[PDB]
Amino acid sequence: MKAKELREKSVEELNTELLNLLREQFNLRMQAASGQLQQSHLLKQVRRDVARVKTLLNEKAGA
Amino acid sequence: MIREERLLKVLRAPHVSEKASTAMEKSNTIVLKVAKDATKAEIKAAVQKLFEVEVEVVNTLVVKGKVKRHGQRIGRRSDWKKAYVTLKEGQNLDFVGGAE
Amino acid sequence: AAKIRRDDEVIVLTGKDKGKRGKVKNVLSSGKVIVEGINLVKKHQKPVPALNQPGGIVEKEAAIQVSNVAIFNAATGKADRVGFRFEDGKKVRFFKSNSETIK
Amino acid sequence: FLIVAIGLVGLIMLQQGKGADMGASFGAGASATLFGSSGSGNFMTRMTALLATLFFIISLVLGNI
Amino acid sequence: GLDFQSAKGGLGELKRRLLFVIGALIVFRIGSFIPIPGIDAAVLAKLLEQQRGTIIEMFNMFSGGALSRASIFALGIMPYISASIIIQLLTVVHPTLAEIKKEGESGRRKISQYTRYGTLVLAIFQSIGIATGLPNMPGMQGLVINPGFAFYFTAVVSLVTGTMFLMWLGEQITERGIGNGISIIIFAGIVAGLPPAIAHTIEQARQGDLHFLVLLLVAVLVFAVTFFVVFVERGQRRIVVNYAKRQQGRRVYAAQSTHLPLKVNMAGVIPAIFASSIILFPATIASWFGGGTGWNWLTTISLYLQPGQPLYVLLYASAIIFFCFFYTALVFNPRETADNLKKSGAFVPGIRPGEQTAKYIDKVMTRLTLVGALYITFICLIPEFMRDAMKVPFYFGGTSLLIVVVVIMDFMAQVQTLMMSSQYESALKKANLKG
Amino acid sequence: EARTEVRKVIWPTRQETLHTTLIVAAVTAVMSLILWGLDGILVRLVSFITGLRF
RNA sequence: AAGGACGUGCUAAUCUGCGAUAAGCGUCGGUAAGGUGAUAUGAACCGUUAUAACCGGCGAUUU
RNA sequence: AAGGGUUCCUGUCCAACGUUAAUCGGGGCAGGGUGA
RNA sequence: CGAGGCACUACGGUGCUG
RNA sequence: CGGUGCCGGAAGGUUAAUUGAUGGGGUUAGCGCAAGCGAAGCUCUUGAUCGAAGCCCCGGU
RNA sequence: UGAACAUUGAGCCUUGAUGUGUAGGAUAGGUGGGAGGCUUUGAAGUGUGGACGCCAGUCUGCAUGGAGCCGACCUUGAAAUACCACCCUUUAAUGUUUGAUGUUCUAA
Repeated sequence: MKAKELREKSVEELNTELLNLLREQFNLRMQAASGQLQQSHLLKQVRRDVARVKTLLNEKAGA
Repeated sequence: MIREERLLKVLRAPHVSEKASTAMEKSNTIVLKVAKDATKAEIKAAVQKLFEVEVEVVNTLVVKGKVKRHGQRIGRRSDWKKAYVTLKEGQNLDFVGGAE
Repeated sequence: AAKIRRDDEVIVLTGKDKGKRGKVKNVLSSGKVIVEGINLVKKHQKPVPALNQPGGIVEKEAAIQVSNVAIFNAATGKADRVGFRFEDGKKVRFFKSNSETIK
Repeated sequence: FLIVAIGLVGLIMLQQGKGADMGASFGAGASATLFGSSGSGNFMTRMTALLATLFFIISLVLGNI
Repeated sequence: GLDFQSAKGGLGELKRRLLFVIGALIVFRIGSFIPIPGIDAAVLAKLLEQQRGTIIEMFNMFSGGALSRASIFALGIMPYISASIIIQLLTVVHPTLAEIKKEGESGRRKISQYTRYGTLVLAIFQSIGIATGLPNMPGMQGLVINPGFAFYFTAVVSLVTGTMFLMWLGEQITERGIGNGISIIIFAGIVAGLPPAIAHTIEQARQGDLHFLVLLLVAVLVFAVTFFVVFVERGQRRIVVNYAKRQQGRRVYAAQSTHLPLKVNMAGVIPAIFASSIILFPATIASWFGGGTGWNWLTTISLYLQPGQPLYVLLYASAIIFFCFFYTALVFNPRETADNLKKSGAFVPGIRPGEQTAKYIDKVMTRLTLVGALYITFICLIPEFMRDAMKVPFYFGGTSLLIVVVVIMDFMAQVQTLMMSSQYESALKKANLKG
Repeated sequence: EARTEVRKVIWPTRQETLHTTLIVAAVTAVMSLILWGLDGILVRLVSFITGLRF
């Protein structure tokens, strides 16, 4: 949210998001549609975290 | 690179539901849900690069919804695509190495 | 402003329910609260599955108004506006219902 | 000559018991699974039952003491 | 301890079943402590310490201290367990027996009758076999009278009646509810010696001794094998999917709701107890006739497999896996699910009742028991492995450990479910009214 | 082949686990208490029985 | 641009809001003890006076 | 072909709807299915 | 591919052979 | 071939817009004690004159 | 939206020769001035065209002619003529102005 975004930087957030998008939300969402294990709270994160990183880039080139 | 990370997001869901997708997944071919992408090239490169199976040419057909006769409106569930991705090697059913 | 919270003691201004108090389990946005032992109705609840949904006419908490119940302070059953004039870095309640000023 | 005569009788007790199960299978079947109901009580043949347990506690005092 | 007592006493159906369950376990060791006529406990007691066979010892720990001291229940539950499976194998072999089993309730009742007459035939063979085996060379028996016709005849009559009573007592309590007669008998026998050792150790030492050190090692082992059983027992294979949609609204959407979650994920409760019962059953009797005057070849085969050297481990381990995987295949469930679905007005596609559903249960059943069977063999090697460095403990590890976990975990799986709603109901009652 | 086919579907069905199984192990220990306590009942009531009938 | 088409949530038709960062994302301030818009509030969770949500100014994304 | 757009098939259900009855149907219910 | 035959099967059908 | 329509001819008659000759009228510097006549300039009205196609007329169909 | 050349009405004229009724020798539309021409290539005389041919004749342009003028230095009538103004015409060439057609051109 607040302090989270602010304590990242250009270089840092870039290396963290590759993981977010691919095989921390990717794995989840596939698993989930298949009845294996889906938890609704867990969907609300990861999806809304990789998203947060992309904002900063076009806003101010990192917070 | 050959393609980006956003050209490696094309799978969100498989298709396994009943006949010709459990019968035509065990004995032959394989099937997976392609939401609304409109590409074949990248679905071939997807289960190569990620996962671990190699496939032949991906075969594409649109499915015009799974009808609901009446709902809040009239029902009707929006378009999607079914694709036969078709194995040539690895011969596994995937969901190995933990979820993929 | 507000006299209710989530641990409020009332005395109740609802008839057949006066002289009765409890904590305010939860506040509803319908202008309702849930007070203990009073909002109970006998409710004809289906036992389809028997042991996973209970049979009987089970006594079950409804919701009554917030404007026809009345706070108990700490000595008096008085209700007539509560003060938020005092700040401790955020608004704090006290009684001006009796002017006893116990938070 | 109690242990000799009653011995042949102990075997008799074995008969009435081996049968109580054989016929006592209108709701019992080895590893079957039947949760009883409105039927049951204390058998009619439970007189055999009491005759049995009593029979061996009987061979207790008679055999040693 | 106290709480569980109030709860099961409070619902009156539970009270009077748990009365006979407890008492059964008690009456089991009543008989064992009091000698019977035609055989005396003391001569038997030293004779089984000297052994004629490692085979005999194994047999003695499942069947309990009722074979240790010369007393009724000596043969035990183990010929009924050997009989039931042998009848089920014999059904396929014969054209004739197959038809009796299939035809209605009465036919299935006759099969069940034949098995209990079966059981008693094997008991009279074993009592003849045991009685004459003992005093003719490897030991000597009788202070009631010395050996003779009278001595063996009276000896037979006693144990035969004993086994009749046992089989009728197991059948009785299954019917009434709570506990099986199979789990009751094995459980009474093995665990009787356990609390003195435990009780001793607590008193003596807490930071170590020698005798504490060996028990303490086994205490790590026991917890490991408990972990692994609760590891395999959690999982997800229950498929939930509402049939149709049936418009939207109500809750999140009012569809015909059909939840189908079966299984548990646990196998090798019942099968592992059969697999062990069966292979010692020819073996033990063979041993008795070749220590005594009888067969010397039949015993030799028994030795070739079962424990003596760790080379023989691999021959009991293929047989364990095999007998378990056999027993489950007999037990009807590879397609039970599909027949049920039909009966209920609950239907659905992506799993449409009939043949396709059946094929899925048959897949499920197979991989499940095969993996539960594998765990069983691993569990055995694990004491073997960690003992090949740190001393050689010989408390509960291997065979000893599995029987104890399976019985308490079966019994308080079913019984804690009743118990725990009793507890919940008690706590919520105090809290809502007065308490 | 045939035995590999049993093994290659069983290698993805090997899952079946949880953590918090130390809860269940605390009840295996309470479960152990019940067997220790029932076999200590035997010594107690069957010894009164050893006075009498032994 | 105005206006649409087609999506988008925890899921599911449509409504509401919003655009592949998709019932939201950042930033500064107000506000708050209860909440996660509706039919249908369920499942999951979060806050609790200082760590939910809502409001307003600026920015971002805006197929 | 045009046009229809799932109307095709499957499991199910009969209140209304097929000029009747109606277990049945293209009706009610939702899925499965069109692979260059 | 094949007239037609050999097996089992829930009697829907599948394999075997020519 | 009278009539009517079309085609053709012009000898003559009739004849617009246009050009605006002449006549009549109003005003005033001046002359006139009045009445009246009124230059110049500026204006209103009238139309001589020239006016074609068309018509009239002469044939044919 | 124009130029030359050619014809031909009509508009101002400019410049020459008569303006004949009756009577009057003849050339009087009328009005006014008026005895005037006296020169020596110059009218007249000798001849011509035009004027009248109505009474002898002279007139008026021009060849011969250096021959000193003439309405007859008459006179009739309402007016008298030369000659000069000029009403106006009969009539001709120039300057033209305008409208018609014709002809040729190019540059609109």
